[PDB]
Amino acid sequence: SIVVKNNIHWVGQRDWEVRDFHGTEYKTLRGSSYNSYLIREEKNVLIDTVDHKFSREFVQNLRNEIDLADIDYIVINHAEEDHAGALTELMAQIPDTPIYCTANAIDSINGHHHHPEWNFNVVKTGDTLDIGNGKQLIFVETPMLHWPDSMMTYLTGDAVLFSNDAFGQHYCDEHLFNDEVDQTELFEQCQRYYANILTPFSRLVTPKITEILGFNLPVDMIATSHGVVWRDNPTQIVELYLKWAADYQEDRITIFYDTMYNNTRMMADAIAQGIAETDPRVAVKIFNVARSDKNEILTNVFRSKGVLVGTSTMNNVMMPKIAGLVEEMTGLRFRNKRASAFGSHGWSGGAVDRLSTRLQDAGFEMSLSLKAKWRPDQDALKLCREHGREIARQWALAPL
Amino acid sequence: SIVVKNNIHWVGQRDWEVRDFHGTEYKTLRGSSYNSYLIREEKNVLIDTVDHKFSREFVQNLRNEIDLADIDYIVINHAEEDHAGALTELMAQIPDTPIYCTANAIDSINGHHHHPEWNFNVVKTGDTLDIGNGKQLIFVETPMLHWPDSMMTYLTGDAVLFSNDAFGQHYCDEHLFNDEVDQTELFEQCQRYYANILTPFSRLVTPKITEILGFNLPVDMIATSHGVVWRDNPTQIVELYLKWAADYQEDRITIFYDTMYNNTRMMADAIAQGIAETDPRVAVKIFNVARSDKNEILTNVFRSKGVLVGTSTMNNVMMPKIAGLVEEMTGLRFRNKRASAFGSHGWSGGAVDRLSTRLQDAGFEMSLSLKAKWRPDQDALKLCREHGREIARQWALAPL
Amino acid sequence: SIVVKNNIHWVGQRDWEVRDFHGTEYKTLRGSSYNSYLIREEKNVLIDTVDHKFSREFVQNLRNEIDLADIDYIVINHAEEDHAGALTELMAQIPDTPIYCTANAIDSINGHHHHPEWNFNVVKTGDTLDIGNGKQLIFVETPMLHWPDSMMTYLTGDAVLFSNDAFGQHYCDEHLFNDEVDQTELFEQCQRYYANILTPFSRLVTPKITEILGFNLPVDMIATSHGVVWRDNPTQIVELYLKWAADYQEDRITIFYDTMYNNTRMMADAIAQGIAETDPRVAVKIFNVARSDKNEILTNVFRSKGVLVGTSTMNNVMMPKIAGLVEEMTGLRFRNKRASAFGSHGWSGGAVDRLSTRLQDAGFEMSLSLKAKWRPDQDALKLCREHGREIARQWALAPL
Amino acid sequence: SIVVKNNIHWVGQRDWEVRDFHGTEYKTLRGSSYNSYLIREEKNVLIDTVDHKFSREFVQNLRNEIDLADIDYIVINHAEEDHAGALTELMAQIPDTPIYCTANAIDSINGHHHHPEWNFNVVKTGDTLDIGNGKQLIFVETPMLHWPDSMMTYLTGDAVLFSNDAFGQHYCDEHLFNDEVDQTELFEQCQRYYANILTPFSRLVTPKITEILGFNLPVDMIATSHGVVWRDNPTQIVELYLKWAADYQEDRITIFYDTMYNNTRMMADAIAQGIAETDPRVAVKIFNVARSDKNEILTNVFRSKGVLVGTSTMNNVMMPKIAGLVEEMTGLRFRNKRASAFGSHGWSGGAVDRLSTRLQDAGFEMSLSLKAKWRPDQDALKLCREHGREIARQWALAPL
Ligand SMILES: Cc1cc2nc3c(=O)[nH]c(=O)nc-3n(C[C@H](O)[C@H](O)[C@H](O)COP(=O)(O)O)c2cc1C
Ligand SMILES: Cc1cc2nc3c(=O)[nH]c(=O)nc-3n(C[C@H](O)[C@H](O)[C@H](O)COP(=O)(O)O)c2cc1C
Ligand SMILES: Cc1cc2nc3c(=O)[nH]c(=O)nc-3n(C[C@H](O)[C@H](O)[C@H](O)COP(=O)(O)O)c2cc1C
Ligand SMILES: Cc1cc2nc3c(=O)[nH]c(=O)nc-3n(C[C@H](O)[C@H](O)[C@H](O)COP(=O)(O)O)c2cc1C
Ligand SMILES: [Fe+3]
Ligand SMILES: [Fe+3]
Ligand SMILES: [Fe+3]
Ligand SMILES: [Fe+3]
Ligand SMILES: [Fe+3]
Ligand SMILES: [Fe+3]
Ligand SMILES: [Fe+3]
Ligand SMILES: [Fe+3]
Repeated sequence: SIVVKNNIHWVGQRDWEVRDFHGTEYKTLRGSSYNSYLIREEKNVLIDTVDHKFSREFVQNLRNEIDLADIDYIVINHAEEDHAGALTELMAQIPDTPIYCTANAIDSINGHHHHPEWNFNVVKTGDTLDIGNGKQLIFVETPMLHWPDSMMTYLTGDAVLFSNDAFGQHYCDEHLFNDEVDQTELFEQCQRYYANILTPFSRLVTPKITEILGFNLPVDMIATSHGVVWRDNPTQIVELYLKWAADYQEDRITIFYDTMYNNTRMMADAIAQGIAETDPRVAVKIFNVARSDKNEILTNVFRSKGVLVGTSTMNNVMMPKIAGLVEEMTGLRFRNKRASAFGSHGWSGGAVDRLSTRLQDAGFEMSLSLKAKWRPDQDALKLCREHGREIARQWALAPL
Repeated sequence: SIVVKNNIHWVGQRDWEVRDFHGTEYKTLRGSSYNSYLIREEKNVLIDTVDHKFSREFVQNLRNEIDLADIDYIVINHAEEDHAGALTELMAQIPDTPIYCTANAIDSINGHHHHPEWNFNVVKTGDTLDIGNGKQLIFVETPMLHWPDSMMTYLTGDAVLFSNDAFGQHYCDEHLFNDEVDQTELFEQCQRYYANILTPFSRLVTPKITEILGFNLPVDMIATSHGVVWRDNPTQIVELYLKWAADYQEDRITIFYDTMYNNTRMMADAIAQGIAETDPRVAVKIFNVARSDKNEILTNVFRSKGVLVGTSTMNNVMMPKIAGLVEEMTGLRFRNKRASAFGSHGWSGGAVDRLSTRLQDAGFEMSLSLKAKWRPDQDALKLCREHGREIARQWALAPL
Repeated sequence: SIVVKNNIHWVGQRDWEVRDFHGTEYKTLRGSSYNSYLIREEKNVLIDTVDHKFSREFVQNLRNEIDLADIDYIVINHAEEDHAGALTELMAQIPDTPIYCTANAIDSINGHHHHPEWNFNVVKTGDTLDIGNGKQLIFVETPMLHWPDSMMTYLTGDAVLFSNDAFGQHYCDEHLFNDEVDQTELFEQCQRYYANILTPFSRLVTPKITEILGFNLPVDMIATSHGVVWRDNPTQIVELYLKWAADYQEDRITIFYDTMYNNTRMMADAIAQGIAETDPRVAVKIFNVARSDKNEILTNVFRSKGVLVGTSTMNNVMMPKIAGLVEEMTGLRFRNKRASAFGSHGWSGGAVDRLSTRLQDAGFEMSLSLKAKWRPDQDALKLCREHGREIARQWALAPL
Repeated sequence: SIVVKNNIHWVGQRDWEVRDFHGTEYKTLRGSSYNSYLIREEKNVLIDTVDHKFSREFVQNLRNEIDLADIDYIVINHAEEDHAGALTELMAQIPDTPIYCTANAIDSINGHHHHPEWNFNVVKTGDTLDIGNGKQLIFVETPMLHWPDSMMTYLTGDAVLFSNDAFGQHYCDEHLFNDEVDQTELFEQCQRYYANILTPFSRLVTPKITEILGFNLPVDMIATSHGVVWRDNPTQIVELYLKWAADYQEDRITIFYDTMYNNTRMMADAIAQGIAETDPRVAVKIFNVARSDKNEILTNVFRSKGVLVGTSTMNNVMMPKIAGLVEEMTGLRFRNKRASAFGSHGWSGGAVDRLSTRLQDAGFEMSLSLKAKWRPDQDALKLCREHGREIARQWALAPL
């Protein structure tokens, strides 16, 4: 275990190997960690657990730290499998140990473990749990951030906010604190996490943070459920979350597509050229969805003021990877972004119009589409390049 | 080169390595071949070329077989990149050599090569091209089988049908003829090809074959553009195409899904059990679309009387791989098949209803959906197992 | 659960999703199953368990079949994680239940579970365990087939041989018996399993089967730990094991390589041509190790009389995937096979000689190597094709 | 095209999609570019070409910039396929155009293209080529940096060094110059390139740079063949090459392994713990070679003072991915690094000793190995953790 602060002990688990989260929809290229915390005052409190894969390691490591019978309270901020996966194994040893959680957590815990006989304690915002030595736990409900059962736990005196998933990131390192790791890699994992997971709940982020700030609770450290502990200027991640929640966008355009004979690819490259020579302010990224990291594409979409999506017509519909990606974007609900569909066709086409409509369904403000037949020649590439010019002028943040 | 029959020489190319066709939407697990043919009578005729990757090998191998200036006619049955990719390199050496093709082929050839100065000869069904020694080529238009430019070329006397893509398969072998290869692997590649490529054009297959049969043309061999040459009972593949085109289905049910915590997986397995114990006649296959070969899933769908598709609710929509697969099935237009959507959810759900509707859009006759919350317990698995029973009884080909 | 025969119940688990075994060194393209059996006579005996992934399901399904306290004996034929993974979870409920296994199994069970306080019973070949109703279990030691702890359990009366890994295969199907599944797929998975796993233990196969046959024990069914139960002509898989163990080879040559600019690939294709035109009897397979299924290559190697391995020179050594594959072949110990190293180089080369030596280390009888500089021209390809001729004539099983 | 400086025009090609170089041994996660340059003074000089994939685009784009007959000289700094792939297509239009290159380049050009009838001009260090307007090209031989044919071309007046592969990186961006792109991403791609490609030629780097500096030639820009053009403080990449060539290492330890039951993984994690609590200065990275990016592991190895490699015993040999990686490291020739082999075994083992020996063959100074049986218990993990302590104390750059 690792000492977080005073009697707060990190009893979590590092995961150097993990590459797949949420099925295969989240790629953790830099591993992850599952942070659990054991507070040892007059009362002994365990906060969250770890992933199911390390259930047996978690209990044994917990035994080495403390006798399991001496654990007074268990706090579950969130009942996902990567935080409550090792709960059943633990409760098999100490079944009478009370669990403090939200009302919705009772539904989610019993939903997976099927053990309603456990001693649950419903907590709501403002409720306190005394642990002795002048210290107490304060619970703060955060529904749909990013689950209905989600909440945070604050420890007075030590001024530590156990925020669970919030302000966390999938980043595995031997060092525990934020000032001990690579800042660039840390920022990348943080933004990647928010973009792919927390984007559709952005409307709830700012009012919830504003509510918490009103409590006037001092914050020395922010101990999340994933990655580093924020101890050096810990509110820096809170400020990033405030920026990212306000329909975040940079002067940036992301282009992604799928192609069978690179005809649409040629269109994509030509569009990008037109943009660059019209608006030097705009940063442009190009991706082949069949050949690229999906989460990286989505992170760029999150950072972009607008996107262009390319697809060829395949059996009168669009290419499935493009279709799948558009479906996911519809769930993420990007805001204040604009889009334009493009692609090549053989005869009757139809996929480009089909794509433009589904992009509109995803919440994008649509501009005119760009269509081309077979392989674009020199004249056709001019029209594609011209299309990029028109997009740049329309989506300009400022004149010229 | 290899002797097909008499003065017919296979001057094509084997591809032991190829794994990706049509971007990444067709997996060739057993490689492929690109069959080109050189007929040497009084006239010298080249029929089709090969993939663009082997353009330089093709011309050189062609030089070793014959002086390029001695090539009298070039026949293009189909102007795709895996058949007309090496055309530009070839025509760069013999630009005055006439090209015989369909009217639509002029649009597709010029669409990729951008060389309209070539000497094109529009051919239609019934047209002949004499090559001497009492032999002639007969052209047969086959629009939308599977491209608008598609046609077949028949050689009299030798009774050889150059069918291009039709009756072909992606199967690489040192032996050229069908009776020289593994029959099981051959059948698998044939059915895989039809299911993933030719399914939406099934309505055009039977009338076109019936039209060709009316010509009363003897068939000794069928020389396709991919895989083996059919010489031993060559009409066996024609009969398979007739069977596969008639909205083909077996007493079979395919179940596929994507899952994040295996909750939907548990539902899938429970459904399958209910089916097996209700209708022993039904063959059941189960796939995880994130962990399986996509084309294999589609081949099973093609063979199935009905399917069940599973997805969890992710950001109020369905999982993208399921969405992508449903989009592709909408293009393939499966017929006389039935479907049922299922999956697990956390709170409000909605993905299952969303999936059922899109399956209906794909042409499936929909049965009732199956929904479950979180991880299915013993009682919940009973309902899933019961759902499989109801599906089996409804989709029964015969009573009991 | 499923009735195997009389009071024998299959209480195992199907795995439709599994694709990776032994890390990533075995690909199960058709899933797998983990077969556990519950015999209910006067005594109740459980034979083996399942993979750790389905541990909670295994125990729960076992409860639905019988009260856990009514389980009299537990038989562990083999203590691997895919057979003894759910042991700890089970023994946590019934710790006093005796375990019957080999002496080496005590080391392997305690090696993973760390529960030496369990009540182990060492069994040896010929030892019996009465279960009532005139029936008894007979244990047969099979060390290094394929583990030191490996054994088989025979049930008298019902004449059922519980062979564990032996005669098994990774094949998932809703039907349990061999006469109920696809015979071609069954054969493929059986041979694939033997080639990649049981090849180095081939010398031990024949004497052990001969020893078992000497017991004159009637065999009605063979219940393995993976895949189908052999009930219809169960000795068919025994004869296959006898054939495969005798340094199995067909008139077949497998060629595999890795390449950076397809120079070595061009050599590979030319070699294959030389073989085919010299010995038409020989079947030839070509693989790119970077683009193919590794286990399929090894299955072909197992079936081949000889192989040719290709590599280019990379930093004065060979390409890593070739190095890795040769290392694995060194462990598999193929017998009575011949080999030839080939490949392209830029200047000083050396990788081909390095490869030839390591192939000799793997047990292959080496023929002359083939070297070429850069991209092989027409003259160079003649030498490559000529090399295939020389190899074909040398490795001929019969003249011409 | 893009203006580099004055009459120097970038006529290269961006590659947003490329992910595989040298077969599959180099992963370009951020794409790449192929830089070609057209100098238009009194004479017109083309410097290098692009990859074969963009050959038709290269020639066409070149036509749009200038009439091909007006091209006076062609300079080939390096005849690899990603620099000379489009040479044949170009020379097919202007065969009489002279080619300036090293003596070894004649062998490498003719080795691939097979056109020795081309007009080659052998150049050596110090040789000049006048292009008018007071400007001239100066050639500098750089054999085995990183090919025998490799050289650089310097343009007087404009003070531009065409370094080809040297100082380049695989990084695709719409902006051409180094001060216009993300500095962190640029540094990562630069170091990644050197570590995986230029490491074994490090002994040649420093003397060659020293030789060039002796020429006292002003360097305003460095135009490479891959990635950005260095115009803003161009000597920053030169200093990095000087640092990286001097047997570069940081206070860092990289641990990588392959595992079948995570037994070796448990050992790896325990070792890392022992190191971290013994020497807090040391940075530790852990990788599973079957689940990680191979090039990233090698970049970490390059940056590390020492490594620990893990493998289990599989058929009396080591796991193939470990074998393959060690083979590649043997070619890369890392210097002044130390190593320790570890891993789990079932009975007789042997793979750990086998690995330790091959690590010694790769040039690592070996410390004692670490062996464990089956799954490491609490006592075994103590020894593993203790091993990390012993390694940390031994490999310390400074006391404590
Ligand atoms: C499998 C397949 C299906 C196709 N279906 C259609 C279609 O339904 N309508 C159409 O106009 N073109 C169709 N085409 C032609 C392509 O749209 C055309 O080749 C396009 O220009 C190539 O796009 P890409 O290279 O950018 O992927 C199809 C092509 C293929 C290979
Ligand atoms: C990223 C993510 C998004 C989710 N979105 C929703 C949602 O929008 N509505 C809902 O009811 N449940 C949602 N859930 C909960 C899952 O649907 C629930 O855990 C389900 O039972 C698990 O399905 P599976 O394990 O079969 O994939 C979400 C879960 C995750 C991980
Ligand atoms: C990264 C790299 C390293 C190389 N190292 C060597 C070498 O050490 N010795 C040599 O003779 N050639 C070397 N070469 C040249 C190749 O061996 C040569 O290009 C070969 O003909 C190509 O083989 P392939 O296309 O079959 O992969 C190297 C090439 C590359 C790209
Ligand atoms: C396919 C296979 C082959 C094995 N071969 C050997 C062997 O030759 N010698 C040995 O001592 N153990 C052998 N073992 C046992 C492993 O070394 C043992 O399970 C080890 O502790 C697991 O290592 P890992 O989980 O780190 O991969 C083998 C295991 C498997 C699955
Ligand atoms: Fe979560
Ligand atoms: Fe989480
Ligand atoms: Fe086609
Ligand atoms: Fe085709
Ligand atoms: Fe086993
Ligand atoms: Fe097994
Ligand atoms: Fe190079
Ligand atoms: Fe290069």
